[PDB]
Amino acid sequence: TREVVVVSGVRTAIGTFGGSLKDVAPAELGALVVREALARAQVSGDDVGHVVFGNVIQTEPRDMYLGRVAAVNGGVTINAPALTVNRLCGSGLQAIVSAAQTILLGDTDVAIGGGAESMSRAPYLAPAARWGARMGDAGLVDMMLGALHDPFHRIHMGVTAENVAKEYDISRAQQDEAALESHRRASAAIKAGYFKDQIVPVVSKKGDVTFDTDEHVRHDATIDDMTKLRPVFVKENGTVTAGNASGLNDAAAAVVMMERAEAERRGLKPLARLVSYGHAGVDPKAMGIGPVPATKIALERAGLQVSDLDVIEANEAFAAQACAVTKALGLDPAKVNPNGSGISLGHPIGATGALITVKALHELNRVQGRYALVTMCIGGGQGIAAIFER
Amino acid sequence: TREVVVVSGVRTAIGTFGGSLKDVAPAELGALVVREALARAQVSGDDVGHVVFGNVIQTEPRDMYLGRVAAVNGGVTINAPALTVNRLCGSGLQAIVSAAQTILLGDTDVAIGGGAESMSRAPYLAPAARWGARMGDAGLVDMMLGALHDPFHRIHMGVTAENVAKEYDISRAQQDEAALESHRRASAAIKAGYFKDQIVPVVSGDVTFDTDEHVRHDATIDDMTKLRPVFVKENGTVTAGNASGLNDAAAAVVMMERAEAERRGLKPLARLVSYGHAGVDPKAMGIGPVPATKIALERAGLQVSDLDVIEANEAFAAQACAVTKALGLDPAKVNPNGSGISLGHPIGATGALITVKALHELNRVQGRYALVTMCIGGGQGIAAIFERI
Amino acid sequence: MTREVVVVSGVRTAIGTFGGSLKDVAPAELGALVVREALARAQVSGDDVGHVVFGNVIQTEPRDMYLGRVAAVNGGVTINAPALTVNRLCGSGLQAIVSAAQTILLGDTDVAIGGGAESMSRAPYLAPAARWGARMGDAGLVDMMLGALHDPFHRIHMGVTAENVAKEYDISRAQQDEAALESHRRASAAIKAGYFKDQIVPVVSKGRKGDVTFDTDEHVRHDATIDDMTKLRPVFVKENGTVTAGNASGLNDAAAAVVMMERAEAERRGLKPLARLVSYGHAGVDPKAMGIGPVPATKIALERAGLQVSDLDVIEANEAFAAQACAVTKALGLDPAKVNPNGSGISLGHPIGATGALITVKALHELNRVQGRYALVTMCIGGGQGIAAIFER
Amino acid sequence: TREVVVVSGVRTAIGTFGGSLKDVAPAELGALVVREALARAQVSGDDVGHVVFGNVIQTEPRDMYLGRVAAVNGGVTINAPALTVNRLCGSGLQAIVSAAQTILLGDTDVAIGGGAESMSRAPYLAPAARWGARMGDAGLVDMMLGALHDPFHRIHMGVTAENVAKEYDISRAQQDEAALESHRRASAAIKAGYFKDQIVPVVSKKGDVTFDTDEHVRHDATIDDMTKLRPVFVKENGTVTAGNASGLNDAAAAVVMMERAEAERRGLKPLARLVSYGHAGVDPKAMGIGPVPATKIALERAGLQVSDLDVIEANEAFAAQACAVTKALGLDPAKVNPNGSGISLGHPIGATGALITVKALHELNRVQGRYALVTMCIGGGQGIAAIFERI
Repeated sequence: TREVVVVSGVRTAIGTFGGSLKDVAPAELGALVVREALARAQVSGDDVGHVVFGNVIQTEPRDMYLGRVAAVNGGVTINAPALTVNRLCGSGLQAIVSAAQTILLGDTDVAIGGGAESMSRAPYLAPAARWGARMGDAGLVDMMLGALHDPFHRIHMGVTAENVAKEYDISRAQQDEAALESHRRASAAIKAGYFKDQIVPVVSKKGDVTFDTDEHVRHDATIDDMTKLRPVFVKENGTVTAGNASGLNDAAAAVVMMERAEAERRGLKPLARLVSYGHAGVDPKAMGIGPVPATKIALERAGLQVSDLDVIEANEAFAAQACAVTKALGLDPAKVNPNGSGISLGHPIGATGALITVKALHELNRVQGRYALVTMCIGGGQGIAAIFER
Repeated sequence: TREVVVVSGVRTAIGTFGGSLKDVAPAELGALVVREALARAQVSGDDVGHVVFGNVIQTEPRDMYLGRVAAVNGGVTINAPALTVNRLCGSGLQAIVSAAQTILLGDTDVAIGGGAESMSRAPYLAPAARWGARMGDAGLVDMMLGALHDPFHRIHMGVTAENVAKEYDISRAQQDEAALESHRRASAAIKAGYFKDQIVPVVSGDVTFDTDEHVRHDATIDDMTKLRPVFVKENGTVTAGNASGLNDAAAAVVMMERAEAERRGLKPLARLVSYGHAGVDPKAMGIGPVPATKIALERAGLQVSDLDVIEANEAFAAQACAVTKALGLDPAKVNPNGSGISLGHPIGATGALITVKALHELNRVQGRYALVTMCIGGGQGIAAIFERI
Repeated sequence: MTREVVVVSGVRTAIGTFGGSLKDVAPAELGALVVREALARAQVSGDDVGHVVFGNVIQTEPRDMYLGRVAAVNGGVTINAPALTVNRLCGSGLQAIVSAAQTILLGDTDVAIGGGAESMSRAPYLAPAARWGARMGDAGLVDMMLGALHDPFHRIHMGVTAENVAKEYDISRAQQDEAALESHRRASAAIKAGYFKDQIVPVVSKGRKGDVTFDTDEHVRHDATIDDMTKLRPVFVKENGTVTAGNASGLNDAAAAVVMMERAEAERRGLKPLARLVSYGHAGVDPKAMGIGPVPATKIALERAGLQVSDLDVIEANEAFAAQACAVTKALGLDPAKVNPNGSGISLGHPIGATGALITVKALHELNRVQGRYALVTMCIGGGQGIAAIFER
Repeated sequence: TREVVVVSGVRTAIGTFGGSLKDVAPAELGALVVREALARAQVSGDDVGHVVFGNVIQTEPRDMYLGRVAAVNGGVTINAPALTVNRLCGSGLQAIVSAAQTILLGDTDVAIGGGAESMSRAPYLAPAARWGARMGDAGLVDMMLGALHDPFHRIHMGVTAENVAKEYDISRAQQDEAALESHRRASAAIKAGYFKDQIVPVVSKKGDVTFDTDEHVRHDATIDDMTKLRPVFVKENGTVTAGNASGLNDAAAAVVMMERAEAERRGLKPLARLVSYGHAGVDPKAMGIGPVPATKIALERAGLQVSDLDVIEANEAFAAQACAVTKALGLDPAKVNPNGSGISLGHPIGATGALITVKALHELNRVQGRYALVTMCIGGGQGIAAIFERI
C-alpha cells in the first residue's frame, strides 16, 4: 500500500499581466521552480523519476515541450520522463495528481508536479497564414482570450460566473465584500511574511531587479473601489466586475513528491501526505461550481467531512462562483482562502492549481492543522480537488 | 488487483498534409472517433467516467479544451472529467495510459483514451503582435515545424535521426529498403482490407474519406535512392522518402475495468499488461523505444520472443531500424502493415492510432501479446504491452 | 514658341488575371519591361529620357515606394533622370502620362515616359497592430486590395457606387449584362484578328521548367453567352441589385508605358508620332456616384480642345462596371459602336494603377489602325473623380 | 506668362516616432493642415481647383486616397480633383510643384500642395498571407524600414550617407558639430517663438491634449552627447550615428497657391512667388548629394546664383550629406537651415518637403529677405529644389 508524500513546495511571486514577469518565458519560470524545489527538498535532479507540468497557453514552440524543458533546465536528469498536461484552470493540480499517480502505481519513487503560465506572453495566431486568405480581411486570434472562452458556447468565463451567481443567489454586494476581503487577507499575509519562505525570487538585469512580491494585490483597497465598478461581462442585471473577478497573471510553481518510505529513508520531513483526490464534470455554463462535486468525491474517498478541514484553498476565479462554492459545501469562510486567492493574488491559469497547493501546505504547517483541501473550477465545466494531511 | 481492458478501438484514415482532412479541425476529428468508439463498444456516453486526449499542436482556442470538446461533442456526458495531454509524438499512447490509470486506481470503471492532430491546420504564431515589434522585421512562427524541432538545440528531429543512424550503423541503403518495405506492407494491408473495420469514415456532393492516402502503392527502390538528404548538408542519409510524413488523424479506444466488461457481457479486444516510460539524450531521441520497451517487458515479466505483433512508430527509417536492431526484434513482426513512413505520422494521434492498429492486428492473427512503442521528441520513449482476451 | 507633346511609342503587357499568369511577377519588373520595350519601339536611348512618371495604387513591397525609379532604371533609363510615382487610384495610369507630358509642356525636359504598373495578385495584407501591439482582443490582417476598392469616406465597395449610378441613370440589369457580353465578344474578336499583337510585350518567365511566355489577355471569355450573365446574382447589395461579377470589371495584373517628347524633338529625330496630346481634363464628383466621373472630365477636355463628341473617332472609357460605363456613354451621348470597340475592363480586365496607361496604349494603336483623327481616353476614379485626355493622330 | 503665388502655409508640429502624434492618422493630419491653410488664406474650400499631397508610407487603405481624403475632410469641395504623389523624401515639395503646375498650365487658378506622413503608424506587411506560406517561418515586413532602404542595393539610406561623407571628405567631427548646431538653432527658434505662427495645434482626446511644439529637438544637447555615440549603419570606418542622422517622425503641412492675378483680385498679400524648380537624378549610392544638381538647375532657370539666396532650407537627412551639399554648392552655413532641420526637428518623409517650404517662406518674411531655396535629397538617387521670391 504505497503512499505519496510532498517533501517540498515552491512558487514564484505572481506577476500581473504586462507586469514584472512579462519578459520571462514559461520554460524559464518552470525551470526556476523545479531547481529551487529540488534544492529545498535536498533531492538531486538525478534521482527524479517523473516530471509533469501543467500549462494551457502555448507561447512558443518550446512550450510544446514544457514539462521536459522545465525538468532538464531545472537540473532533472535527461533520463526522467516528462509530461505536459492541460485541464485548463485545473492543470497545475492535475500535474500534481498525475505525478502522484506514477508514484502510487510504482512507476517511480520520486516525481515532480508543477505548473507554469505566462498570460503576458500569450500569442496571437494567424490561421490563414499557412494556406492563405486569398481574398478578404483575415484574423489575428488572441489565444489568451481563447483560453477564457467556453469552447461550446463561446462565452467568457465571466458570463458563466453570472449564471452561478444567479443560480446560487450571490448578490453584487456579497461578491464585492468577498473581493475586498481577499485583498485584505492577501495584504495582511504579505506584510506578516507568510509567503516569504515559499516564494523563489525571479531576478532580471541601473542594476539587478528581483521580483519576489505578489504584485496584483491592492494594499489600500476600499469597498467603494469595488462598488463604483461596472459589470463587464453581461449587459443587464450583471454583478461580475473587474474588481471581483480574478486577474490575468504570470507565475510558476512546483512540488517534489516521493513515496512515504523514500522520504523516511532520506530522513526528510514531509510537508504533508496526499490523502485523496476527486474530479467532476458539470454544465459548461455553470463551470464555477465544479469544486462542489469534486470536493465531495475527495472527501468521500478520504472518509472525511467538511468539518475535518483546517485549511482550504478554493481558487477565486470569480467572487460569484467562490461564494457559491463555500455556500453549497457549507464551508466556513474564515478557513477558505485565509490569505487571499485569485482575485487578490491572481490567476495564472495553468500554474494556479500548483501554486495554491504550495500555499495550502505551507499554511497547513504554519497553523499546525491536520487536513488541507485544494480545489478549483475548470473552464468547460469541470472541478478538481485534492486533500492533504500533515 | 484491478485490470484494464480495451473494449473498442477506432481511428480515422490518415490524411496527408494539405490533403483530405485539411478542412476538419482536431475537435471534430476527436468527436468522431469518440462517438464511433462508444457505438462499437456498445457503451453509452452517459457511462464514461473519464476522457483523456493527446494533442501537440493547438490549431485554435478550442484545442486548449480538446479532450473536453471531443468528449462532449462525441456524446460523452458533461459529468465526465476530460483531460488533454502532451508528450509530443507519444501523446496518443500517453492518453491511453493516463486513462487506464484512472481505472487502475479506482477513480472510475470506464474511460476513453485517444488522440487527435491536424498538422494541416497548424498555425503560424505572431509573437510580436501583443506588445509590438516597434522597429525591424518580425516573425510568423510555423508551429508545426516548432513541434518538429528539439527545444534545447533547435535541430530538426531529422538531424536527430542522422545521429542515431550514425551511432547504430544504419546505412542509407538500409533506410531506403525499410522505407520501400513500409509502403509495400501498407499497400498490401489496404488492398487486403485489413484496415476496413477499424477505420471510421470522415464525410464532408459529399466527399467521404476512408483510405490512408499517404501510402504509395507503386513505389520503387529508385524512387528512394534518387532523393537527396534533407536535414544535414554533408554525409546525410535521411530523406523525405525514408522519413515519416506530415499528417492529420484521430483515434480513440474505450477501456473499462475487467469486471465491468464481464458485467456488460463485452468481449474485450485485449487487456493492458504493462507500460513503460524512458528519457534519453535529446540528440538521440529516436532510440527512446529501447529503454521504454525494456521497462514494459520487465514489468510484464515478458521477453522479446513473447511478442506476436509490434507497432513501433517509424518516425524515420534511421531510428526505426536502430530500434529493432537494438532490441533484437524480428523485422517481420514489426510494423507488419506499415507505419509512419507509409501511413503517416499525425503526431499527437499517432500513439492512439497505432494502438488501434496493434489490437486489431493481434485479433486478426490470433496472437497473444502486442507491443506498442514510439520515440518522442526531446528525448523520450513510451511503450505499452497488451494481451488478447 | 508654344510647346507640344507627342507620343512616339506605346506598349503594354498582356493583362493577367488575379492569381493568374503574372502572379509571380512584381510591379517593378512589369514596369521595367514596358519601359525597356517602349524605348526600343521608339528608337530612343534610355540615356536621353529626362523624366519618368509611373502610376500605382497598391504597394506590394518596399520597392513599390520607388516604383517609378525602379521601373525607369531597370528598364535602362539613365540614373540621371528624375522618376515619380503617382496615385489617382483607377486614374493613376493616365495621370502618370499627364504628369509626364506636363514636364515637357513646361520645358523641364524634351523626352519623358508615362506609365503604370499594378499587381493585384501580389497585393499585401497589412498588420496595423504589429508595431505597437494589440495588447488584448482579436486583431486584423487588412486586405489592401479590397482597401483600394472601398470608398474612404463611406467604406462601401466601388460596386455599390455603381448601383447608385445605375439607379440614377436608369441602367437596367438587362442593359448591363448585354454590355458585358458585348465587351467579351469585342475583346475576343480583337484578340483573334490580332489587333493587340503589336502593342503587347511578352512576359517570359524562365524557371526550372524552361521558358513560359505570357502574351494573350487571359481574362476574356471567348465562349461567353448571355445566360452566363443572367444566371449570376448581385454581389454588392442585398436588395434590388443589378451589379454582378459578370458585369463588373475583373481583378488584374498588368503594366504599360508610353514614350513622349516635344513635337520638335520627334521631328529632329525623324520619328513619326502615334499621336499628339490635344487636351486633358480632371473632375471631382460625389464619392457615392464616382462612376460618372468621366462625364465632367470629358466635357472639360472637349472644351479645352475646342471639340465636340461627334469629333471623336475612338473612345477608351474604362469599363469599371457596365452600370457606370453605360451611364457615361448615355450622359455624354456617345455612340456605343465607337466606345471600347475592342473590349475594356469587364472583358480584358482592370489592373487599377496601370489601366489608364494601358487603355491609352489601346486607344492610340486603334486610332492608327482605323486612320481616325481624334481619340478620347477617360475613366472613373474611386473616391469620386474623373480624368480624360484627347489625342490627335 | 502665368505666375504662381503662395498665399498661406501651415504645418503641424513634428511628432517623434511613437510620440505625440502616434494615434493620429495621415488622413487626419492632412485634413487639419488643409482646413487651417485655407482659413489662413481666407479662401473657401469651394474655390480650390486642385489638391496634391505627398506621402510615401501607406498606413491604411485610406492612405491610397490621401489627397482626396485630406482635401474633402479639410473642407475642399468634392468637385476638386485630388492627387497623391510619391517621390520619397521629396514627395512634399513635389506635391507643391505638381499643384503649381496645374496653375501654370491654366488648369486652375487655385490649388493646394501638401504632405502628410506617419512613420509611427507605418505598417508591417505579411506577404505570405494572401496565398499562404505552406511550410516554414514567414516574414512580417517593416514598411517604414522599407522606405529607408535603397531598392536596387537594399542598403539603408545611412550607408549611402557614409559614401557621401567619404567622397566629399566630411569628418565625424564635422558631422557631430553640424548636428549639435542644428539642435541649438532649433531650440533657439522654438524659444524665440519663430514657429508659433506657422504651427497648427493638434488636439486629441482624461480630457483634451494639445500638441504644438516640435518634440524631437534636444534643448540641452552637448557635443559629448554626439561624440560618445557609435556608428550605426556600417561595420568599420563609420561616421554616421543616431545623433547626426535625421529622426523618424510624424507630421503634415500644406500651402495654398493661386495665380498671381487671382491673389490680386482677392486682395491677398502673398508670402512669396514661385520662381523656378529643378529635378535631378544621381547615383543611388550617393543620393545625399541630389540637391546639388537640382539646385543648380533651379538657379539656372531662375537666372540666379548662390549669393542671391537669403534663406535656404536644405533638408538634413544626415549631417554627412547636408555638409557635403553646402560645401559642394558653396553655401554659407549661417544661411542654411538657420532654425534647424531634419536632425533636430525631424524628418517625416513625405511631409518634409512641404513643411520645410512652410518654414522657408515664414523665415523669408521674418528676415525680410528676397529669395528662398528649398531642396532635399531623395532615396534611390534624386534631388528636388525650388526657389521662391518674397514680393
